Amino acid sequence: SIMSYNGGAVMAMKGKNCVAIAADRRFGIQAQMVTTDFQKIFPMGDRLYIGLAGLATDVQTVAQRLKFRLNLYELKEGRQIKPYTLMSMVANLLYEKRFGPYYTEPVIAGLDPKTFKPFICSLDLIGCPMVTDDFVVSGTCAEQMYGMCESLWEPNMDPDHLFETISQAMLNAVDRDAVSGMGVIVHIIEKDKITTRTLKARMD
Amino acid sequence: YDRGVNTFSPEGRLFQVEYAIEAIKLGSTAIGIQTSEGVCLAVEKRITSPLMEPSSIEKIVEIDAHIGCAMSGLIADAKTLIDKARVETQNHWFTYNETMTVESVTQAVSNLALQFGEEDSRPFGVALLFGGVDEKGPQLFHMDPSGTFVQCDARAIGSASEGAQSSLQEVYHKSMTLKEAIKSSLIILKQVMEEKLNATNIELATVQPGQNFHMFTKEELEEVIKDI
Amino acid sequence: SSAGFDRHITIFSPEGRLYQVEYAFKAINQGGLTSVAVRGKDCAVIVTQKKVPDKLLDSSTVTHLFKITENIGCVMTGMTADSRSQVQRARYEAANWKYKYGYEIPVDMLCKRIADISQVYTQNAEMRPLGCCMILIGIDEEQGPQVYKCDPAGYYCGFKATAAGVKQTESTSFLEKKVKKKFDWTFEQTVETAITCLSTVLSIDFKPSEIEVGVVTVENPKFRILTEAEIDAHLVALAE
Amino acid sequence: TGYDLSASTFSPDGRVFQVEYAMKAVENSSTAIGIRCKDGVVFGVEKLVLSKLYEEGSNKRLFNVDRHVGMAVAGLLADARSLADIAREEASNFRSNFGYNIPLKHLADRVAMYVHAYTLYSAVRPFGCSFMLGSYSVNDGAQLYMIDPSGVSYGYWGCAIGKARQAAKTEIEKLQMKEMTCRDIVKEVAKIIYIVHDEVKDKAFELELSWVGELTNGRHEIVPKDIREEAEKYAKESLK
Amino acid sequence: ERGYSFSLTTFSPSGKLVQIEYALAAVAGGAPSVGIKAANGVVLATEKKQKSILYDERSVHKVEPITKHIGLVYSGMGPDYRVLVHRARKLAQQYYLVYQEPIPTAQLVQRVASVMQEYTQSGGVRPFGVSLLICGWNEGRPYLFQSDPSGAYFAWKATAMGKNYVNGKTFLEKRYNEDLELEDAIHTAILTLKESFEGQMTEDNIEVGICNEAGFRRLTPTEVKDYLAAIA
Amino acid sequence: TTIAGVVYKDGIVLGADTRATEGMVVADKNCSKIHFISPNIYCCGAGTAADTDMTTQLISSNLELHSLSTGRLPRVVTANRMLKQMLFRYQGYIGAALVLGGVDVTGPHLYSIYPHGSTDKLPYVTMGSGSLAAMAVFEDKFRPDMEEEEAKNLVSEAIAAGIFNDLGSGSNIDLCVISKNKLDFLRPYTVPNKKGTRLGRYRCEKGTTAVLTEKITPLE
Amino acid sequence: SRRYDSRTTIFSPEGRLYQVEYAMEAIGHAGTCLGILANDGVLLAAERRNIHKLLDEVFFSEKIYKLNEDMACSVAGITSDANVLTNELRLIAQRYLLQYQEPIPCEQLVTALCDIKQAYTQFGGKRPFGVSLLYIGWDKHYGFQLYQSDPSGNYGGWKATCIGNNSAAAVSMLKQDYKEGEMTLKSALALAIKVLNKTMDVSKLSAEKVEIATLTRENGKTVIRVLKQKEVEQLIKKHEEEEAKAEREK
Amino acid sequence: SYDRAITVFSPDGHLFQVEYAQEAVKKGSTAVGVRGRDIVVLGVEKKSVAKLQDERTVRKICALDDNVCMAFAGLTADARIVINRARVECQSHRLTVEDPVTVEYITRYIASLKQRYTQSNGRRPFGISALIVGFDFDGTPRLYQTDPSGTYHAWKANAIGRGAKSVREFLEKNYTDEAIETDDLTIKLVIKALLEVVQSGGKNIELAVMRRDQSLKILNPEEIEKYVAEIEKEKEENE
Repeated sequence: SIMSYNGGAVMAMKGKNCVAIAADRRFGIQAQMVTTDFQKIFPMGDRLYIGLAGLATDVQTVAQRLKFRLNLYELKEGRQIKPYTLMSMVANLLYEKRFGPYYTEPVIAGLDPKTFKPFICSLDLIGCPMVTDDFVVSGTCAEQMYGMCESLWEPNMDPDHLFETISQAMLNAVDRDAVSGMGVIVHIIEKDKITTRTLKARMD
Repeated sequence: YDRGVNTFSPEGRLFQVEYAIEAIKLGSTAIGIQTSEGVCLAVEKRITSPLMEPSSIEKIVEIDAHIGCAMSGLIADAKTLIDKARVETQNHWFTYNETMTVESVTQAVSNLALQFGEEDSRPFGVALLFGGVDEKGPQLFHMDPSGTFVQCDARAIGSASEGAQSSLQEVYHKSMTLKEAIKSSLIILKQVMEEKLNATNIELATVQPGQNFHMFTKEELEEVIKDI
Repeated sequence: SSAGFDRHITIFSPEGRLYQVEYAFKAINQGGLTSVAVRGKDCAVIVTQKKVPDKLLDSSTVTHLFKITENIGCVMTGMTADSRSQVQRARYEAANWKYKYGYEIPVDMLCKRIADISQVYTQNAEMRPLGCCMILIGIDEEQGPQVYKCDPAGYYCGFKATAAGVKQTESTSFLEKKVKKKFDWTFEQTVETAITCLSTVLSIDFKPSEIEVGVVTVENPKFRILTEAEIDAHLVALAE
Repeated sequence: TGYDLSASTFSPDGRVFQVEYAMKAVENSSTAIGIRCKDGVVFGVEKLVLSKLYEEGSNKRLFNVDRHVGMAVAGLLADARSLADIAREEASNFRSNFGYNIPLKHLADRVAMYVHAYTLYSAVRPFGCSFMLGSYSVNDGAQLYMIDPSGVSYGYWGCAIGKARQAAKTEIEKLQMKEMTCRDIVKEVAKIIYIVHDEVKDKAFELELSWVGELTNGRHEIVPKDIREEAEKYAKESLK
Repeated sequence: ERGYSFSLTTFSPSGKLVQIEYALAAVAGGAPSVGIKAANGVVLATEKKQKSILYDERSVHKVEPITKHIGLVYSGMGPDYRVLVHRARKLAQQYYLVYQEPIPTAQLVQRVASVMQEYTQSGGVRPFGVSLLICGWNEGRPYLFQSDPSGAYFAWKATAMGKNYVNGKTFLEKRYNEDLELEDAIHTAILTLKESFEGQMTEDNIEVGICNEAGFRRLTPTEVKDYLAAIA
Repeated sequence: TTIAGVVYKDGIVLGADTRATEGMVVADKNCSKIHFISPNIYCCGAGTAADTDMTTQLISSNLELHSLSTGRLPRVVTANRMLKQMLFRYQGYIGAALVLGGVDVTGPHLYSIYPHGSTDKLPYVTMGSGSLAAMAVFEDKFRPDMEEEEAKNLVSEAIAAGIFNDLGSGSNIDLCVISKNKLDFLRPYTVPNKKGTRLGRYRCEKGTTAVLTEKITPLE
Repeated sequence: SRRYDSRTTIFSPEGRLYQVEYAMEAIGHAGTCLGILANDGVLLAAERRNIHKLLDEVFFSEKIYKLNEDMACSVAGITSDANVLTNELRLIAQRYLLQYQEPIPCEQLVTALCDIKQAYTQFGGKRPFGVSLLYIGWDKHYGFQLYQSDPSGNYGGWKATCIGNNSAAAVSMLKQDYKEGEMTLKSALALAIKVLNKTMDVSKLSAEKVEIATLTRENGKTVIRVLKQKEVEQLIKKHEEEEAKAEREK
Repeated sequence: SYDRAITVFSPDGHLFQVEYAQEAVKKGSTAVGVRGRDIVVLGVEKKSVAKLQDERTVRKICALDDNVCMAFAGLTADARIVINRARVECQSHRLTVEDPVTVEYITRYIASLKQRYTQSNGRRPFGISALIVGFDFDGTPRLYQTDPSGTYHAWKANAIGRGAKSVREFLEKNYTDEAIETDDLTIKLVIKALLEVVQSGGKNIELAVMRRDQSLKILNPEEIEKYVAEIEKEKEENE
């Protein structure tokens, strides 16, 4: 298919007063890797990230049109954007190409800036937003990632056990996929600091 | 106080078409003579400064291999009409595989000459002579800022126009030769210009039935001057 | 009081005025004509005169009453050529309300769309702002009858008694003394108090051939024009 | 001055002079009268012979808009046949869209709004023509309308436009057009345009008549030659 | 047809845009209006006199809502007001169809004033003849803004527009402070409109709208008579 | 997807399930399918989930614009006319099946709008993939002029028929009761299907995952 | 229609053109802004005009507008014309960043706007902008920069410039007190309060009558800081302490 | 769309807005350019800087290509937008016909951009004049100028701006064959002319040469001090 042309996997998971996001590192064309440091998670202000998965053009294209509209928002207004507001901004951006659609599926994760409350959502390729309270996934290996998160997620998790759950959810689901792998990067954010770790995965 | 650009006189002519006829009395004088042997066609340059390069300016320019031109009045907007005449002769060659005649070049420019307005902005302040040899022999035409063209036999255009036209009606006859029509025109230019006549103040160009458009240069030109 | 081209086009005077609109209010008065509209308890009556100077002219084509929609009628004052063009807009704007929104247009929403169009003429410096007035009547549910006036400045308001034309100020001085004694108003009383308005201002004591009366009522909400026979019924009952 | 250059400026007392100046150009055209009979409409145009060099039948001031509608004009002839083109074009779009022949209360409404649209802007001038429209239908009877350069239209039992307008419609009301058929009318149309335009101002002139009704089977056409020779036989009996 | 496509608002040799100066004179000849924010909501008040007893005062309204939480009054001429109300009604909707959030009151004044500047420079138009007062309670803190026909805007604590506005602003300076309730601001807003009204100020000669954290609303004439009672 | 509506003696009861399935995989378990239009008119959506969202927001924006200009309460026939004139313009390329219901001045009104632009007023309608199972409950047990306790019991039974018989449906049942003076929107009306409880303890501790590189960035 | 045209584009018979010189006459009055740099950092000192006792004092600044993530501008003149120019070059910097994925150099942002501003002086039959404005910023090619625009459309780099009502009084004093490359960002702050002490006729330098913003380079930040009204007045009196000593000892 | 004739004819046959725009050329700073046989020399006078401010953004000698330099006078706001429109055409010429742009081609583009611009609707004419100096293929040094009406016109030495006809009268009495003998000899020919103009005391002069193979190379105010020393000392020994 078109989504399986480059592969990819993005997972977000909600914790107690924190939220983690993870993605793979492989860039490739249908059978053949090219590099293992392809960026798929982009910062949108402090304590608010976005992950993109799908066609590798629209990963780099939408992440630049969205940054274009975001800086004009935060200069016309005097404040940073709420996590709920960005979801309506992306859903506008994808729906304008209703018949010329971008082949990507965004995943948004971040904390609310005033009251530090987590927020996760995901969108299809024409912008149907879906907010949840436990986890959202996007990419080619979606069904493998549902078997992980339905069996491993707990309601109230400190950032230590939140890291261990989203790591074991990614290292086993991506290992079962063929066109996704070659490393996993994990961002875990919270109101005081922010933490980026890279996992020891199979380069197989 | 302010009329439009498109207003008739109470006497009925126009205003800015008639004003552009006044503008071509400031240009350099130009003389062309139609002779059955061929068309000779001359001009002065009106050199202003000693530091000026003389050959950078020109008034004779060619349209095709068999059609030359000569301009007066303003110069900067003459280059628009020359470029439209060059493209028009190539479209005629492209579709019909022949050479456009000298008359039908002129009306293709004259239809352009009165097209200013306030839709789709002023008339052209030039006056042109067209020397050429089509299949009817050598021809000579003269258009206007008003878009009126007519075949002449010996036309003098410029600031010294009516002074030369009087002295040109007395020397012309229908049985000239091209070697003496060249000599007859330089006598007229010698009387009307300011500076003394040499090989740099003027230039000539002739078109014959046999050869193509030929322009003289500073080696074959001054034999006519020393044997004036 | 004047500077520039402010006498000629619609721009501001130094005093804040603008003259091309207030020159156009007294273009209404050049018709030589006056119309009166009175709202009742369950009805609304427009009365206006007509001046037929010739026997050669067809007396059935000089009606200033116009039927805008099936439930909304209007009277026109001012110059005739601009008044009939404005009726053409109101017939058109009412049909687009029914097509877009699926129900009958309220009379105040129609008067708002007319005044917004008339606002643009006094807003651009190119057009001439249509020196004629506009009076509408109609029945609205949970509101009863209601009357609206639109002037060529773009202003509008709902009234209880209305005059427009040459004798406008003398008629409104008559009607405000009539309404503040707070008499109840039946159907025949509103017709009587609207004929006697301009019958005493103009001082004519006419016969039924010079006036014309449109009416609407909450028992038959159709805008209907009275016959000369039944105008004569009201007219002979007015002289007791 | 300065208040009378454009058609977009009111006067300081509130009237447009560019319309009133264009009305003054109508009273230099000669005379066009038209009255309607019991069962039809008869036009009539007296036509100046300017010089001997023109041809009998030149430059007709009496047009033919539709199969049943007629037009007689008086004004600036280049603007007259320009209005005759759009009126002829308006009747074509009625039939192509609605299927049947256009009625006159709608046809004169569509043309007059087109005339009215040139009295609003500085970019155009008003027309310099007044004209008349007449027709006959079997379901409607005869109709007779008239349009001034401002854009005002009414119905008539008989009207007149030209130089001597009041001097022509003085004698029209002497007739009894309510009962006469359109045969005796043709002699009476020609008679009232013989008593006008004395032979001092004009040397010679030309009669031009038109004719519509069920005697013409609803179609508009010119009178035959023999009938208008009877009216010119009825010429020199007005000297008694 | 087409337009003119040339600005009829030029610079004077003294460097003053003359048409904008003349448009402010039309604003100063309008009906008086005051507006006061006090620590939990904003009070807008205007002054509405019908010319005769024949008018139906419950037909048109000066105080207009823009959304759930933004109201707007004016002091200028009538028909120019209804244009940029309908424009401001729409601008709150294109913000909402993008962001799924009610528009902040600061961002509305960014876009209404940008219309009026664009309208005082383009070809063949004269500028507007109204000033505005815009209220609203976005994110707890209330707001009070004022535009002008030039296109600028300000952030007032309390102000007055219309006739005798230079006397109203001196009156508010000796009365307003930082600590008032909403119903205390109502009593001092009727007290400043009484400085320039006619003899009788009834329940239909004025028109008052308020904001709360519950949103913008407009007072019915019943309780307007209650506030007009026990006044002065 | 199973949406349904009914008209009882005073107002309108609307109902829907909460599931969105991408392909044959359950994506969302709590997708809200009943939307806001006006304070008296709601609508239910079926078909393409992004097409129903962006359409039900455009029309709700226009009636907010329209009612605030007219100064009075919207009507249900206006929202019908706005929808079926724009769906016909897009020639059915916008797949949006809608159940429209509200109580205006004239009373309760229930419409059903098909994605080519054809509408119809009916006393009870069902749309969605499990519409056929819900229509059989309405066809067997409808009676005109019911009370709202019978109406809430009838609709929740009809939505539950699409839960247990259709594959692309089935979670908590939403309801909304619209009357002349009362609006009761309530999402968890009943929970017919829970999740089973976990038995084995899968819990890992800190230090069971190998990390190659860590970075710490403080914030304030 | 040609009778009502004002011809805002043609020349004058003396060679110059009147319409922008009237706008540069209006730029003389109504405002005071100045900038200075010699080392790490650059500052904008602006003087507030409306000092009425009933205002909210919000929007983070009054005449300072953050344009990019690492440059800002101070404006003077017609404030309504100012808001349209600000959000016009604000997205010139973003469409540069969309195209090249790199922040814009500070000089070629000025040249992009000053081509838009020049076009209204040249065709269209249009009123020009009565706005002149400063530019501070940082880039990797030349570091801290300082620019000035004009309503005619020509710009220039500078080290110290004022466009106030007594700007010519200020510039004559700026080139009496300076040092090329040694005025660090405390002596520049001390020199800024001295200059607007002179050009402001309202004496004693009320701390709410001025605005000061600085642009200092932190490693990946380029901190643009509008300094608050608690550290202005201590800098005011610091000028006031030394001037009593410097006068009495002379 | 603002459609209006701006430049119309006169009752005696002139164009008002064209002859007005030439006066605005006559009050800009003076630019003087000559040519030699291997090296060309041109340099504006009246720098007139504030002498405590920036100077790399005030330059009026730019480059259209590697082989084409350009100086100007008149008002600088209209000037640099003519340059940016000439930098595009000389680059699009390379996407066509493969050679670098000849100096005669680029002057016809500027003149034809200016003639049609006095002909159009709603446009005031340009108020600049230029000198286009370059060395084409086969190594032929030549220059041109550009009237505000659009008449490109070659020269051997030229001088425009305020105080031009005084310099242009001085150039013809001074330009000989042997003055173009050496490269530094031709530089003092410019430096004597600008010192015979508005003040130009070594601090307001800025010359720039081109040796037909390089880019434009501006000498710092050290040779301008050195050349003005040896030129005035050569005048102090003869007189």
